[PDB]
Amino acid sequence: MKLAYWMYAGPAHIGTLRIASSFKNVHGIMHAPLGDDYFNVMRSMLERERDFTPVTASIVDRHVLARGSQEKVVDNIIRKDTEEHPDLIVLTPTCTSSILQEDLQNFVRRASLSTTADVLLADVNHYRVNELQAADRTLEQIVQFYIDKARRQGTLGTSKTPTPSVNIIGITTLGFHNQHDCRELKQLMADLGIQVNLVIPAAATVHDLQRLPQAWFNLVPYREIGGLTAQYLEREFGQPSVRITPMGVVETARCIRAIQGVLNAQGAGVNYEAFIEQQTREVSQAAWFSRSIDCQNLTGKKAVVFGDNTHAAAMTKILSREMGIHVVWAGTYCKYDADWFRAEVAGFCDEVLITDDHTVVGDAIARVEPAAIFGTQMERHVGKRLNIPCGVIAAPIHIQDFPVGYRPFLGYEGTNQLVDLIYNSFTLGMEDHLLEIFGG
Amino acid sequence: MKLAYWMYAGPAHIGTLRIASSFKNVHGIMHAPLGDDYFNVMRSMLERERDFTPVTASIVDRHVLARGSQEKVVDNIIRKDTEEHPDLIVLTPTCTSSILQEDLQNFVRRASLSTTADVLLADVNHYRVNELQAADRTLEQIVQFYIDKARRQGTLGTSKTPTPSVNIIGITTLGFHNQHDCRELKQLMADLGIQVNLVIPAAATVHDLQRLPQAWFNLVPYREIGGLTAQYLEREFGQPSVRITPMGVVETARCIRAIQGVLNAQGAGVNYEAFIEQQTREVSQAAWFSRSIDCQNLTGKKAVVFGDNTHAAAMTKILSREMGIHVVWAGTYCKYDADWFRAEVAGFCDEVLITDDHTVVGDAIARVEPAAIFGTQMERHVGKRLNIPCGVIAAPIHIQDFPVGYRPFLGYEGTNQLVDLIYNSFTLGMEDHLLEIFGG
Amino acid sequence: PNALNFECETGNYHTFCPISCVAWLYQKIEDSFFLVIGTKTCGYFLQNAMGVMIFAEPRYAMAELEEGDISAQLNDYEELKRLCLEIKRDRNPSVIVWIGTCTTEIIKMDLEGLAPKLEAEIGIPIVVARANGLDYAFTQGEDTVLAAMAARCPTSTQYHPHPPLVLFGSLPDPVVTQLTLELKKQGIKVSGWLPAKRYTELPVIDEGYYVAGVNPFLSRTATTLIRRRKCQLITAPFPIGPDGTRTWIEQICATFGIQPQGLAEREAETWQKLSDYLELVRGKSVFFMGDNLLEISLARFLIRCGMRVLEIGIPYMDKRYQAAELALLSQTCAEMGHPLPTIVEKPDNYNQLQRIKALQPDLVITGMAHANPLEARGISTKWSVEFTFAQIHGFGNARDILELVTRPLRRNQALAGLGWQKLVA
Amino acid sequence: PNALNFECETGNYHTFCPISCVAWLYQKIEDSFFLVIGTKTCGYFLQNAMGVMIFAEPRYAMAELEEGDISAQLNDYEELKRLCLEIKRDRNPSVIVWIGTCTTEIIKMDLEGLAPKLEAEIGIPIVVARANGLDYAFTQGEDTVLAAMAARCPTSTQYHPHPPLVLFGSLPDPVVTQLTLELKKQGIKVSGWLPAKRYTELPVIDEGYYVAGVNPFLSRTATTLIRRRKCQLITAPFPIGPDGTRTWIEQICATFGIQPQGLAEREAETWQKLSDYLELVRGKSVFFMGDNLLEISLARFLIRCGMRVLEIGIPYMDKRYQAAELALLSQTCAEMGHPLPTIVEKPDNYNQLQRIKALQPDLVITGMAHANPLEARGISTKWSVEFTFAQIHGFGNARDILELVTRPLRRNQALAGLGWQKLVA
Ligand code: SF4
Ligand code: SF4
Repeated sequence: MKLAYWMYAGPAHIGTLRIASSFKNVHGIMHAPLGDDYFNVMRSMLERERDFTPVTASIVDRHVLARGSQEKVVDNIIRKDTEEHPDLIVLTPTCTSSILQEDLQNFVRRASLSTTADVLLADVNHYRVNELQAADRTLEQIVQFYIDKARRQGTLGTSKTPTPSVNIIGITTLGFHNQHDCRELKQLMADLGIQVNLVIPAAATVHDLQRLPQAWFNLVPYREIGGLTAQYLEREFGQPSVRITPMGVVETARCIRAIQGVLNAQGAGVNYEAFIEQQTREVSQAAWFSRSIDCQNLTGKKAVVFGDNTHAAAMTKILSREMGIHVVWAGTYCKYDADWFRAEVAGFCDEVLITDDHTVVGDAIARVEPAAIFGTQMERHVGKRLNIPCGVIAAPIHIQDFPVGYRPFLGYEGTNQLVDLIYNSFTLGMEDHLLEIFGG
Repeated sequence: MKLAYWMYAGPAHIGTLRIASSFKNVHGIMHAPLGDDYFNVMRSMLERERDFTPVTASIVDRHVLARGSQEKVVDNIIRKDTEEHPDLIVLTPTCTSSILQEDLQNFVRRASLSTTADVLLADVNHYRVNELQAADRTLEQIVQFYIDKARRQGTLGTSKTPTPSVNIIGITTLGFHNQHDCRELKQLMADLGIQVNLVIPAAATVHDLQRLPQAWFNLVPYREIGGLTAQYLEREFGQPSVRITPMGVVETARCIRAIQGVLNAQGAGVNYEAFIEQQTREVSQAAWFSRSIDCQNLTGKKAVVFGDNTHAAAMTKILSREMGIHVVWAGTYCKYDADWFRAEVAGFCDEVLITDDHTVVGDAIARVEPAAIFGTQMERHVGKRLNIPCGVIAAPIHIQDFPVGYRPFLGYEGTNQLVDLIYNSFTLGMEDHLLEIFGG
Repeated sequence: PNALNFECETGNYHTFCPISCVAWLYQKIEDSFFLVIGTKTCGYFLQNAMGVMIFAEPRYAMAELEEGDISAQLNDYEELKRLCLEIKRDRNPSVIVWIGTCTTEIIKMDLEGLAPKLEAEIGIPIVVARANGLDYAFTQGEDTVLAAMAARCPTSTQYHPHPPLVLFGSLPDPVVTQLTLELKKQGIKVSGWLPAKRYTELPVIDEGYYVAGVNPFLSRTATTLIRRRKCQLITAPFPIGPDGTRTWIEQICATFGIQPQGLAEREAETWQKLSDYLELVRGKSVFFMGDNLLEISLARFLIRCGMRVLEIGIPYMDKRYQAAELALLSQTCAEMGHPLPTIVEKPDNYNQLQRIKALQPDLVITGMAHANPLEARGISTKWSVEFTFAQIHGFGNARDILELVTRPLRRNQALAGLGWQKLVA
Repeated sequence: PNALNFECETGNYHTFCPISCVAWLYQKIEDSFFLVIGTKTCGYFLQNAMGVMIFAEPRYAMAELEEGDISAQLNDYEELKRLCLEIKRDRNPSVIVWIGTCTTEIIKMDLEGLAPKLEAEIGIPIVVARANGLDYAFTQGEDTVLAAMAARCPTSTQYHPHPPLVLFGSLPDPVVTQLTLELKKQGIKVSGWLPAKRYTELPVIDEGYYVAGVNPFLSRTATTLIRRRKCQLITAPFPIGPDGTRTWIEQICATFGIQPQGLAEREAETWQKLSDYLELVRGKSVFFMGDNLLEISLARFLIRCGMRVLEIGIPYMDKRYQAAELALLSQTCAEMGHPLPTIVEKPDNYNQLQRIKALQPDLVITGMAHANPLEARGISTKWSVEFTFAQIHGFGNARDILELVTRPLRRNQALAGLGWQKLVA
């Protein structure tokens, strides 16, 4: 039993819902008491969604404890089948589903006999995985399943496209600046001369999945979602993957070099090197920022960074390697993937913080007194209490963290956004200190 | 004699320099004492310029009062001619140049005999015009001059392009979000199927100017700079103009309808109406924002707006007509163009404020106690003193108001940016009031 | 001469888990501490539902259960001790309230049993409220907390004679002051209120006292006062709206044998000051998807305001407790020549969206799950939760109710003559 | 045995108008008010140059002249009266300082004449400082204000015997305390400082006192103290750097016939604490484009630090006033076996950019006009103005100077192994 009121990563079921909500005509149904449907409130508010969130609750009320929770589940699956006609329905275990231990696998077996829709049970367990791991697994599960259908039906499109092409894997609903990252990524592919074969979860149809092996390779932009799927396609198809998050100038260049190797390895005959020079000098302003007097004034200034694996590791390397900032500590709440984090940031901060207790993060901000904080909404609120600016880089995010203005974090324009975000947090706190120093 | 320490619009010479600095190979030289060259500091800091600012000072020291200020001016013109080889050099009167009353027109006449560069004297007078009017006039002056050269040399390209095309006139250095507005405008033209003939001041060469009459028409995005030039081309060439600032959803649609009329009037055979529907529903999120519960929570909330003519008038109509906000007063510091302002905002605010005294603006903010302020850096600082959020919409701007992230105010993406800017200012002040109400 | 019609659907609808009551109750009971024994599912809900208040160092925390707690590998009593002690150290509360949760039910954790023991060992009162999604909706949470509080109320040990009246229902202090001082004009004393500002201020409640409900969802609390405390319940319509407020007072005075002096005028004056909202509200239709139990009494108010109510959705309906409020609704339907609406208990949101689609109401009252999807479809919506935290009780707050109900109507006016109302994906 | 070389160019260079001295002087003289009589050109400069301080309700304003003022259609004395009165109403200052401007010169406005008259009528001291771009550069502004102040200083009416010493030059209070308490260790009393915290605290200065400069640009103020006040000027190097600070003290003590007790050690200790900045600074080249008159003494410091100075650009050089500082430079060049650098007065920035291009120095010290264009060309730069407002005087501040000079050197280290240093358009 632990006492807490803040959590950085939600219950497992949130990840499965985010996966289900990112495809079209996929309906999640949650085996859960009345009230666990707040996911729909969140989706509709934060993403300002014009469409109903395709997530329903097979309710668990007391009449469930009595062999309940296993007859409405079949009824609710079929009713959802007929009313909404989805391609796929995904039965969704919660914390409650977890301690009643009913043969959910069975209802799915049964229900799929009476429904036009395919049916799955999210292979996910409240007490073993969080939102992110759940989402990673669910996405693999659905890809594998439909890869399997293609095979057994003879429709598995197995020949690589004539010209190099890619699958972009891991773009998700309620994912931090995902919609913009996605647009930034398709644009980069287009500039590189690479057809985009398929983008998955987000806006994909389940019927597209069989076209996946037709890509020459797979790009996975975020550490936490899509790894599983990229790996399965490697072992089944020999489909290589590039998992370097193009976030920042130096990392964007890596990603693109890796793509270069992987394609030339299959005969592409391509050099991107002139493209990288031309984008780095002309399209990104970040290289130029690093040389400018603005950035020079930041050298040696102290920052702390906290977030998920992808954004905190990328932010940490942008601060140190690209702007001469002194990152006193960088941390992540992805404990289950802590070793990856420590390795990514080695040599880019003085100390590494691995925790998911906000009060440990808070105390570690007060003790260090940085000039700026890059973290979640909770680190933003610590900044306000302590009079220190904060740039928000990772989820638990609020509505202001879902802009309709174009704000990717990835790619070359993403580098432009990170400069502003960083220079603005430092300069707001300096300008404040000066005001007080002068008058008020 | 007036007592003041803040001004919204700078001395006349600033406008001429901004014009000279926006073309390539145009060198401004200012007849001025040591120290009036702060324009270069400003250019280099705010725009983080990689190139030296092509503006030099023909110095006025005491040895000037003694028939000085009229021999170095010739020497300095020719020396600049030979060292930098500009296409055009522009002699630049200041407040000092104004009260020594020397035959500057003569030196220009003389100097242009010894220089490969063309030479002009900015037809601008410290005591009669401000930065903006000066820039408007200077831009007309240079267009006319080079139109004239083309004519007398027989090179005036006078036949309209085969397919409709446009001149975009008024994009300027140190212009509020101009570089991004420019990119947003070329993209819109491209989507409309309109070739872009020429973009002037910004990045244009003086030798291009003669191609101007080849455009079917001219688009002037900002009220304050380019009107003069658009009008001259109308009377000399019969070249129509569209002067509707596409800033906001309703105004963007107007601009595009006007373009529609002007082109069909010369035989284009084009209907944009499906383009406007498709952009308004799919690319802009602003229409959807207006219907959403987020915007519903703003109905009737009080705002004040203050800035230049273009942005304050466009902001005022976005707040009232597109979001149901209660704009208690809207104002501008462009006194010399006040009537245009009053007409643009009639029926969109309760009261109109015309002033260029920041303390009148400040007192008018305290008395009204709006929930948010849209104004200049000085209105932002009043907001801080009064604990009221402020979105910055117009010059006197700081470095944080020159982002490298893509932030147009115009066009369809510009509508996306204005939503965030507005929703964020309102929500920051609500969230603050709630914090205090709950604890701290 | 033909009465209200009551229906009952599948119970498949959106509403806030009753544990949300911690958010306003910790705010209300100043020295309390709310410990919710639950999972990350519960924590995620509260962290998100209480928005900005989660950054105000709330007097609330989850006791988050591990796999070891579910299998009893960890001793529940010992677990609760270690952390209820942490609470006493860092906050020095005057009561700790345990919120029983779905998980605690399913694994049968004897909170009601462990509490009196742990209380003794530790020095602090522990109040158990089994407020879970298995059993209850949204504002019903407060009812389960206040019922439990009623057991803790101390005993015995210019106005008119009348016996002690004690009112129950958590309200913002400004609205207590206003209501208390509303009865003071009729010569009625408010001996106390069930929840007071501090747990240490709970009112005396002796056998023979009168009690009255101020909110429609306080059934259990009322049942408790009658049966366990031995009180007389004045059943009355709830003082929401100026019609509500006057009826509420008239009925209190009537129980005590008092002629309500000078309030026909006090009502008209309130109605008159609402001319401008009534012009907007007149003739338009409303659809209450149910979610917070205020719905019978808001519908009743809005019918007197001149609206057509097409459906009254409700989580749960206590015909005994609401009785007078239900009598005022039907009578209101007769006086305004409005056909008796149907009350849908335990509604089916899915079905309800089909009915809304068929009816095209002018106003759907509803949750944030359906609002943006509706707006995008051209149906105007008002988010229902705001009704639970805005001040809506008494004469001075009838304006507030209407500001709420007309808000989407006003945004419609301000944005008229711009063809994009129905713009879906 | 062959000395420093002095050159003089066109005077075509960037620097801050001397009216900028209002920004730090109003900050320094707490009860003063600086009225700058000028145009929008001047206003625009100050509004922009003083950055954030323009939002701190500064005790500064432009008296902005209209076309009616230029033609004498408006009476200048009457104009100054109406608004100097506004100032007295809203700020109740103890001195108003008029900053004469280019415009006031060219139209010949007798400020020096109008001031004593207006003063009498209004009750407040008016100090005229003709600090314009026609005549002076940047920090020379303070020299013209302090010369004018010197005339206002009152007259007469454990330490060693020595006659009254009064130091001149505006510095931040912390640096006064530090310097005053540096002489206190040598048994030297600081009878006062020319500018004190309040105009009302200006020191006594009687015929026979000693004075010493703390900043290199205080010529006029020094000339004034000698000639108009009848003081003895201790010419000495300026206490910038620990070499500067010790020489400054040694020379004061020497004037008074005192053996400086215990400071060879105080110097070494300061140098030792700079090991890490000296490792970076050693062997690298510097180029001072001139702009603030600190340059002779910074160059001299940086040569002792082990750097090669390739050019010392300077707005204006007073060989009489700097004398000792110039003697310390040449001697420093000899002790470090550094060839005597050339001092370029009134430099030509254009030409200077050609020389920089030819020399590729490791560090260009320079204005914000040239910094970003240089960086983009791969030349490292340090913006010169920061030297005027950072604390750089005395032993405790030699670190600060180096933090400044090494800053671009440190950013170079942190960003090494990323091929984009030379990236122009
Ligand atoms: S319904 Fe039960 S499980 Fe869900 S949040 Fe509420 S208490 Fe927790
Ligand atoms: S140089 Fe003269 S004109 Fe220019 S700002 Fe300075 S005082 Fe004014």
